[PDB]
Amino acid sequence: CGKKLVT
Amino acid sequence: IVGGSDSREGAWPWVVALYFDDQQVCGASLVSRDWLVSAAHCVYGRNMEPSKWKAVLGLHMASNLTSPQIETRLIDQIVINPHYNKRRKNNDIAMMHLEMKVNYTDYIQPICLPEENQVFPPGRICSIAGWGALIYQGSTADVLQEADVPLLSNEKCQQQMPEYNITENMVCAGYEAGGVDSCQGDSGGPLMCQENNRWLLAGVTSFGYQCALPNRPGVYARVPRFTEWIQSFLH
Amino acid sequence: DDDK
Ligand SMILES: [Zn+2]
Ligand SMILES: [Zn+2]
Repeated sequence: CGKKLVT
Repeated sequence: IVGGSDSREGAWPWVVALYFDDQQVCGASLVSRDWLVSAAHCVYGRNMEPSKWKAVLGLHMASNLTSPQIETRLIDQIVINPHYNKRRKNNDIAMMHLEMKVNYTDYIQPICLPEENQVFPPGRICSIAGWGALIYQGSTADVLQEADVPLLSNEKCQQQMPEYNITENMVCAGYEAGGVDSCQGDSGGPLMCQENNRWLLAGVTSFGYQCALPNRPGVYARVPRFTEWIQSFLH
Repeated sequence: DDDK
């Protein structure tokens, strides 16, 4: 939820 | 988005593109495996035949739908906010159900929903994103545009927007000198604020006098004021 | 209109 997951 | 910059893949995994009859016309935000929050004027007068709408997730370049991280879904149902008022541009928000669920990946994630009384004070810097016009009445973008904008107080927004009725269901953002703002083609898209590592859906690009003009802030539907109505659909 |  609401978190970016790409470096 | 005007005055923004090209975002890279995965930057905003909850931002989704909407196509009406295979024509990209608005943005929306993923909030579950089944629902999207967007703007009512996007689907107004063309909500009765929902399968005519396409939701493209994990999208990056509008000119490139070949990327493997993308997923497409037809729209099963469109639920316009019961109090939407085209004349008043008030309550410009709407739910859209995906006929089939999506699978959460690193490029497709739901944005957090704000608390009902989540305060968004002026000076607070937030982000807008979309594929809309790069300048007023100009061409839309290819690479997903992103931009940071400071929030205003409704009092101050009403001030610069006397020709409209800034209701408590709206929230505005923009620079006094202009330059950065949401434009045509961005409606339905989010206005997000990071609250401690987590991004919250603050607003929904709704309307405004032109774009990027000084002392002419972009208006958005204030999500905290609809947070319960939205969460009721969740599933 | 002014709508986005
Ligand atoms: Zn309540
Ligand atoms: Zn469901």
